[PDB]
Amino acid sequence: PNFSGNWKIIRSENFEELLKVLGVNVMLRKIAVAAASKPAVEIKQEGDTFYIKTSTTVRTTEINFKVGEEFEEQTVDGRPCKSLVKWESENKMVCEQKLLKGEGPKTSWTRELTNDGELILTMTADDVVCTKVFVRE
Ligand SMILES: CC1=C(/C=C/C(C)=C/C=C/C(C)=C/C=O)C(C)(C)CCC1
Ligand code: NA
Ligand code: NA
Ligand code: NA
Repeated sequence: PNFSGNWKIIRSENFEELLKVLGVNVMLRKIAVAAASKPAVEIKQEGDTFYIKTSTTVRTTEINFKVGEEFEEQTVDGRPCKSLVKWESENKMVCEQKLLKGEGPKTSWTRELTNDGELILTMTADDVVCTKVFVRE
């Protein structure tokens, strides 16, 4: 597959519930959920090397990783973590995350290119799964 491109959101589910289980107060959540409903995503992939930029009106993240190599990033709520991405299947990556400090919900994410040309991002905290679906811009 090639994830490379600019991606636009077409569906979001369960992002408020995800932030809820992470313990974000309703007021800050409200700012976040609205902004996260319109994220713009740029991916540059060369083989196992990835750059992913996710931009919203309230927060932008930029990560560089290589599939199979540990790296440091932040959880969806900004907590520093170490992460490892692997290919779960041909067009699907899964990232497992461990907090650098302290105790917290177990978090992960997955990104998959689907047969129809879309991209599915999932983000999980404990049991709660957020799904966001994108199409190329
Ligand atoms: C403003 C703000 C937040 C916003 C988070 C957002 C907007 C996350 C968007 C995530 C997306 C689009 C992920 C795609 O991979 C936090 C950190 C929850 C709480 C602190 C204040
Ligand atoms: Na990430
Ligand atoms: Na994020
Ligand atoms: Na999944």
